[PDB]
Amino acid sequence: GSEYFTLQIRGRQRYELLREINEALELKEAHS
Amino acid sequence: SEYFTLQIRGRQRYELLREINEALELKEAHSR
Amino acid sequence: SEYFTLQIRGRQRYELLREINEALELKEAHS
Amino acid sequence: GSEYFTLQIRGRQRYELLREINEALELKEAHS
Repeated sequence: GSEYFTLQIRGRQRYELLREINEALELKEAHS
Repeated sequence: SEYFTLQIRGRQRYELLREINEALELKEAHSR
Repeated sequence: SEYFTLQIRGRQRYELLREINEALELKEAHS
Repeated sequence: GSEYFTLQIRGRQRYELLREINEALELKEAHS
């Protein structure tokens, strides 16, 4: 789809955790 | 600036990551 | 029947998923 | 060989979600 959303994540460590999951899910969707 | 912006493609993934973020925040709030 | 064993490769991913799992369990308890 | 770690996850929907995230992270790592 063409819809983008933003989430404000408190703290660098939590951001990197969620960023990694987000990127991984995006990559998996692209590869499916 | 204590919050970092996560850009997410798709509403389902947004809702998932929002739910996880909320759970992580609650876990932090309850940490000893 | 409600428990499943998640098989994970590597300590880093284990710690990430363990943290999320614990946080989801806590959110459930407070829902 | 790989070093496996295990987590006990309560609930099939939660298990399948965390399994999906786990698999996506594995894919992202494999893709470098």
